[PDB]
Amino acid sequence: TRFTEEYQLFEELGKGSVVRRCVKVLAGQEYAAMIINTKKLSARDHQKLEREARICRLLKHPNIVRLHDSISEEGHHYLIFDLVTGGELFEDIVAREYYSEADASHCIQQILEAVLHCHQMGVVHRNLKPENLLLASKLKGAAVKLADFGLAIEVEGEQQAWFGFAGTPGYLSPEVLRKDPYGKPVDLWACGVILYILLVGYPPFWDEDQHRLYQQIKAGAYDFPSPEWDTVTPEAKDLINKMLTINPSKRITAAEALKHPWISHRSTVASCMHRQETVDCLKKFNARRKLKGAILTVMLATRNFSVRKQEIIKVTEQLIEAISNGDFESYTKMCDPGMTAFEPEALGNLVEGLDFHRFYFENLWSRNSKPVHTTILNPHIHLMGDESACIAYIRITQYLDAGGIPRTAQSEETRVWHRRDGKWQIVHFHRSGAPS
Amino acid sequence: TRFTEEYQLFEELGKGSVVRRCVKVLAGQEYAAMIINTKKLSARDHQKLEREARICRLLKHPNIVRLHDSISEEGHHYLIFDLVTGGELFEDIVAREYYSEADASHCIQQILEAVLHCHQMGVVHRNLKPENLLLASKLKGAAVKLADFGLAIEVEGEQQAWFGFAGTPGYLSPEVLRKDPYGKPVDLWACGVILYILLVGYPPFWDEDQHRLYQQIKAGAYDFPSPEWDTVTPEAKDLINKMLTINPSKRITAAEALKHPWISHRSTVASCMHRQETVDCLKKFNARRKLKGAILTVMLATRNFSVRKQEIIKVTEQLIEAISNGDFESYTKMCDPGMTAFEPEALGNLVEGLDFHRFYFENLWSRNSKPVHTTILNPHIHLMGDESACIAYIRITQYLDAGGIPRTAQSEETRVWHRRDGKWQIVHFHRSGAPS
Amino acid sequence: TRFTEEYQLFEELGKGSVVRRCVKVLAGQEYAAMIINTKKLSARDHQKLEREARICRLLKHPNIVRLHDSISEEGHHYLIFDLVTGGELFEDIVAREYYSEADASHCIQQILEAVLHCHQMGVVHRNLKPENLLLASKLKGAAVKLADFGLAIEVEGEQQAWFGFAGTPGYLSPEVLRKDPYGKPVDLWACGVILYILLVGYPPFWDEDQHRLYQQIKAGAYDFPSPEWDTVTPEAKDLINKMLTINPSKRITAAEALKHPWISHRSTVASCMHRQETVDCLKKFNARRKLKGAILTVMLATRNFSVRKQEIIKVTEQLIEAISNGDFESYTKMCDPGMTAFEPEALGNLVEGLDFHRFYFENLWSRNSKPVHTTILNPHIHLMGDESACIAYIRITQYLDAGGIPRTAQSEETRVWHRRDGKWQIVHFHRSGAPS
Ligand SMILES: COc1cc(Nc2c(C#N)cnc3cc(OCCCN4CCN(C)CC4)c(OC)cc23)c(Cl)cc1Cl
Ligand SMILES: COc1cc(Nc2c(C#N)cnc3cc(OCCCN4CCN(C)CC4)c(OC)cc23)c(Cl)cc1Cl
Ligand SMILES: COc1cc(Nc2c(C#N)cnc3cc(OCCCN4CCN(C)CC4)c(OC)cc23)c(Cl)cc1Cl
Repeated sequence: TRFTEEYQLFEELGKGSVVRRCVKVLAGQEYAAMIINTKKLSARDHQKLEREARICRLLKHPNIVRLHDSISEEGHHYLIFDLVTGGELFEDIVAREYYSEADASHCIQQILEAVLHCHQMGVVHRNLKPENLLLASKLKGAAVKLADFGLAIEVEGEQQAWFGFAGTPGYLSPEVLRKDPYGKPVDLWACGVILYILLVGYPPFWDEDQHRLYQQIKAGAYDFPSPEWDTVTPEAKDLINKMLTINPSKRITAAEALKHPWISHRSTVASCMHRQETVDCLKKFNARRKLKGAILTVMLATRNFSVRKQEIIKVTEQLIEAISNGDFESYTKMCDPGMTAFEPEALGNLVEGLDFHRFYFENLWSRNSKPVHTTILNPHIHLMGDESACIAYIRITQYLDAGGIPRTAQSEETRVWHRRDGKWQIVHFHRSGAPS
Repeated sequence: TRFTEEYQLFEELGKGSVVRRCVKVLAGQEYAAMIINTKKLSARDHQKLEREARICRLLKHPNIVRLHDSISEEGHHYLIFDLVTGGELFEDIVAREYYSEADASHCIQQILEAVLHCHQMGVVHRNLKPENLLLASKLKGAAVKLADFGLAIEVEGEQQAWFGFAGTPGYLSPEVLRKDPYGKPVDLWACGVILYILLVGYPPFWDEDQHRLYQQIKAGAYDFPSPEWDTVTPEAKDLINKMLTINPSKRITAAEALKHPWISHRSTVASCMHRQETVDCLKKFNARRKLKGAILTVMLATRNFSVRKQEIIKVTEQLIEAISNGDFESYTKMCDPGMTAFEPEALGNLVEGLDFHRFYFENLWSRNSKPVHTTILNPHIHLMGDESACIAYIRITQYLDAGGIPRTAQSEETRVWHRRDGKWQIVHFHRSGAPS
Repeated sequence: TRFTEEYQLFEELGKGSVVRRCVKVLAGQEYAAMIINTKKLSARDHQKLEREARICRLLKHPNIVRLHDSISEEGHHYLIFDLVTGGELFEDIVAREYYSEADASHCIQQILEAVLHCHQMGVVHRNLKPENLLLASKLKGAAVKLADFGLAIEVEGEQQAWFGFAGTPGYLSPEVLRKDPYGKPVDLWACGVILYILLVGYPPFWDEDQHRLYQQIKAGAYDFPSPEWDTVTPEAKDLINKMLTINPSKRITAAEALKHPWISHRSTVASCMHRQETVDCLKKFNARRKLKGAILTVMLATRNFSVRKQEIIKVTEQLIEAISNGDFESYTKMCDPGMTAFEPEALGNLVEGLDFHRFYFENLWSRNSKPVHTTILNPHIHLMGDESACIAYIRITQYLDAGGIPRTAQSEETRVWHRRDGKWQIVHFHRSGAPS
C-alpha cells in the first residue's frame, strides 16, 4: 500500500519472490526490495517472513545489510533492506590478480565481525556459505557483508537447543548431523569450512553419496593434502583446526577467533605468495556449485557421469521452474518456436508449441495461489551425439486444491533437447498421466 | 464511468476489443477509443493494458498517436489516444501515381523519427510492420505515425535482456530467433525488412516452412535480385545492409540511420523513376498478407495450394471468429438462411439454421467471461467445381470453466460452402464431440 | 497335414504369410511354398486364397510359375507353385552392361506372352508392376515370369464389368479410375506404363498429390521429353501410344501387341545403343519405390522433404510391422539394448527395453488371431543433426476382440532414433492411450 506511493521500481537483482532495485522518491535514496508474493507457503512461510524481518531490524552491523521498513500491500509484501551492486565474493576473488593468505585473512576477519555482532545479539545464522557472502560494491575496499536469511533463529543467552535440521549439507556442523542440541557454534563450523575454501579453493568435506559426506562431516575427516597446503602458514592451519572442532563446547567462539589473528597479525605476519592454481580451482568449483547447487528436489542414483548430463539435468530443471513460477519469457527461450507437445490437455492430439501453452501461463495456473512442491524421480537420459538428447522422468507434484486440501499428482514426461546456437532448445515434449 | 458522460460514440475504426471514433462533448474534439472488454485474459492481459497505456502516456511524438486518458467503466475499459482517418500506408502508396526512391526515403525518415524518439525514452516497439504503419489523414502531406502496441517494453538505458519471444515471423530479428538477449536493435532490423519492401515491394525473407523462414532470418539470407534492384541507388542498398546486420552490436542505431541520408540527401540526390511494377507487386503482397495473415491458430501441412483453398480456409476462420466474439450480424451474413445443422445441442436431430442458434448468441456463451483459445488441426478441404466446397477439421478449445479452472474440448466439425453471389455461404454444418 | 510329411523346409524367399524354399522328399524336387498363416482376414482373405489357388491351377504358361498342390494343415495353409532364384528383373537389368531397345523388346515380348495366354483363359491380372515381374534364374537366358496375384479375376469371354478398385496408383488404368466397367484392357495399360519405364527408366505418370497423379492417368498426360526420347525408335513410341490409349475399346489387345513387333522385328530392326543414363535413373527409381512403396497405411501432408525424413518414416514403419507380426528377431535389431519405454502396461513406470517387451512377443498378441489394420496419422518429425531424430504420431488400430466384434483404439506414440553404426536404433519409446 505504502510502498506503492513512496518508491519507484527498477531492474531485478536476484530471484527465488524477486529482489529488485528501487529508489525512495521522497528522500531520494536507493534500496533493494524483496518482493515476496502473497503466495508463500500458507503458515510455515509467513512465520519465516516475520522472523527474517525481525532479525534484520535487530541486526545493524556495518558489515550486514540493514533493513529500513517492511510494507504489506494487497497481493504482495515488500522488505526493504540495504541495496548493493558488488557481485559475489568468491566471484570477485578469482578476478583478483594477487590472492594471498593476507587477502583471505582480510575476509575471514570481516566475516567473523558480522558473526560476532549477532552472536552477541542472541541470533544464529545457520546458513553460512559462499552464496550468502557478498561484496558491498565493486568499488575499491568494498566490504564483505553477511547475507541474513532465513534459516536463522534467536537463542537464549548461551542456551543450546534443537532448532531443527537446516542449512547446506557441506556447510552443516556435526552437532546438527548427530541430531544433538546446538547454538552459535554451528556458525563457527561453517566459517571453518569456509576458510579452508578461502585458501586452497576446494572444500574440506565432500562425497557424491550424501550419506558419506555427512559421515566425514560427523567424523571431522579433513586433512591438509600436500603440496598445496605446504605453502600455508601453520597459523592458518591452526585456526582451521579450532573452528573445525567436532565438540561445539570445545569449539573456538567467534570472539576468540578474532583475537587470535592468523588474520590480523598474519595480515601483519603471513604468506602473500599469489597462489594462482588455488584461485583457478576456486573459480571452477564456483561454476560447478552454481550449476550443481541448482535444486534439492532431485532424486536418483548415478556415479560421476558426463558433465554434459549434469548440464542437461540442470536445464530440464530450469524449465520446470519457469513452468511453476508462471515465467513465460523464460519458457519461450528454452522452447523451440516449432515445439510439438503430446498432452492430456491436448485431448489426444499433437500440437505446435507456441500456440497451445500460452493459455496456461495466461490465466490458468500461472501464479495461482499455493506452492506446489515438485519432485523428480529416477530421471534417465539418452545422449545421441553432441547436439541432441532426450530425458525421461516421473514428476510428482504436491499442491493445494480448491478446497485447500493438498493433493499429489504424478505424471510421466519425456523431453527432447536439441542444441542450436550453443543453447539447448526443447523440441518435442510428451506428458503422460494428469494435467499439471 | 467517466467516459460515459463526457464522450459520444460513433462508427467503428477497427477490431481485435473494438476501436471506435468518438468526440468529447465538453471541449469538442474527436478521438479514437479502444474498447477493451472486461474479458481479456485474466492477468496476462491486464498487465499489457497498463503497459500499453503507460508507454503511450510517455510517448509523445509528432509522428506517434498520443493518448489523452484511460477510463475504467463497469463492464468495459476505454483507452483514448489520438484519432485518425488515413487508410494504411502500404495501401496509400499503391494508389500513388509517382513512387520513387525519394518517396520511400520520405517514409523511412518519419519512421526512424518515431523510433528514435522512444529509443531515447527507454522503450522498444518489437512489433514493426506494415499493419502498424498508418497515415494520419488522406489529406495531402499527412504524416506516417507509428502504431504503439502491445508487444512493447521498457529497457534500462542500453542494457540488453531476454524479453521473450514476440513479434511477427517475417519481422523478427535473429538475436530474438537465436534466443539471445536483445534490445532497441530488434527494432532497427524490422525497419530494414521494411525498407526493402518499401522499394521492391516484396519481402527479403520468406518461406512457407516457417522453420526455414527463420533460418534465413537467422542467416541473413537476402540478396538484391536483378533487374529490379539494378535501378536502385547503391546508397539505398547500403542502408539496407546496415540495418539487416546480423550482430545487433554492429547494427546501425536509429540515430545513425537518420544522419546517413540515402533518405534525406537522396531526397536531395536519389532515383525518382516511378517504378510501376514494384508498386503492383506491393499491392498484391498486401492483399495476400491481409487474407493470409488472418490468424496464428492454424496447424497443418500443405505445399502452395490453390489460392481458392487459402481463401476458403480464411472464411472457415472468419466464421469461427464470429462465433467466439458473439457477433451475430456477421454470423447471419456467412450462413444460408436455409442452413442445416447436426449438433450435440440438437440432441440427435437435424435443424433449420436461423432458428436454433439464435439462442446461443443471445444469452449462452456470447461474450460470457474468459478467452477460449481455439485451435484448428489438420483441416482437409474438398473442392467440387467452382461454386462449392466442404471442409473437415478438428477444433480444440481452451477455456475457463465455472470453477475458473481451464479445460480443453475437442470437436469434429464439417462445414459445407456454397458460393452464391460472389460470396461463400454456409449451408450444412455438422458438429461431433461436445457442445462449445 | 500332408505337407508335413512329404516336404522339407529351407530358407525364406520373401514375406507378406511367408515364402520359403522347400524340396519334395518323395520325388526329389525343389519348389517354393507360400505359408499362409491361419490368420488372414476371416472371409475376404479366404476368398482370395481359393481364387489365387484356382487361377494358378489354371494358368500353365512357360512364362508363368505353375502351382503343384495346395495343402491345408492345422494352423497353416500351404500353396506350392514353382520355385525360383532369379532376383527381380528391374534389378537384373541395371546390372546389365548392354541395355538397348532390343533387350527391352525381348522383355515386353515374354511379358505379353504370359498375358495373352491368360487373357485367352478368361482371367485378368490387374496388378502389373515391376515388383510382380521376376527372373526365373540368374542363369543365362532365364525367362521373365509373370507373378500371379491376388488382385486377379475371371472375366466372361470379353464381357466388361466392375470388379472393384484394385492395383497400384501408378499402374492403374483410367477406365478403373473413372469407375467404369473394365476387363482385360486394364492389363494392357499397365504394360504401356511398364514399357515406358522399360526404355527411359522413369514412369510416364506421377505426382506427389495422388489426386493429381490420377488426373494425369485419367487424362493420358504423358509426353516424350527430349533428349532421352530422341534416340528412341518411333516404333517404340508407337506401341506405347497404342497401349496408353484412354479408351479401352480402342486399346490395342494383347494379341495385337505381339504381332506388331517394334519388339520382334526391331529385335530384328531397332536401336541397340547402350543407354547408360537411362539404366542409372532406372536403378535409382527402383531403390526409391522399394523404400517409398513401403506401405499404403500412411496419412499426412508434406512437400518433397529431405529424403532422410522419408527414410526415418520407412523405419518407424518397419518397426510397427515387426510388432504386429510377432517378429522379435527384427524387434531387437531396431531397438537399443538399452532402450527405455514409458507405457500403459508399465503402470506409470520407466523401463529397460529388453526386459519388459519379451513377454508380449512371447504369449500375448504375438500371432494371436485376426489382422489388426494399423493406421498412422499426421506423423511429425524432428531432425536434430545427422545422427539423431524423433517422431511423434497417432496410431489407430482396427482389430477383432474376443467376442469377435471389431474395435478401434488410438494411441499417441513418440519414438526416438539414434543412428549408431549406419543403422538407426530406437532408444526411448513413449506410448499414450491404451495397450496394443
Ligand atoms: C533475500 O535476500 C537475498 C538477496 C539477493 N540479491 C541482491 C541483493 C539483496 N538482498 C542486493 N544487491 C544485489 C546486487 C546484484 O548485482 C547486480 C547484478 C546485475 N549485473 C548487471 C551487469 N552484469 C554485467 C552483471 C550483473 C545482484 O545480482 C547478483 C543481487 C543482489 C540474493 Cl542473490 C540472495 C538473497 Cl537470499
Ligand atoms: C490498438 O490500436 C489499434 C487501432 C487501430 N485502428 C484505427 C485507429 C487507432 N488506434 C485510428 N484511426 C483509424 C482510422 C480508420 O479509417 C477509417 C476506415 C473507414 N473507412 C470508411 C470509408 N471506406 C471507403 C473506407 C473505410 C481505421 O480503419 C482502417 C482504423 C483506425 C488498428 Cl487498425 C490497429 C491497432 Cl493495433
Ligand atoms: C505370393 O507370391 C509371391 C512370392 C514371392 N517370392 C519368391 C518366389 C515366389 N512365389 C519364388 N522365388 C523367389 C526367389 C528369391 O531369391 C532368393 C533371394 C535370396 N538371395 C540370397 C543371396 N543374396 C545375395 C541375395 C538374396 C526371392 O527373394 C527376392 C523371392 C522369391 C514374392 Cl517376392 C512376391 C509374391 Cl506376391
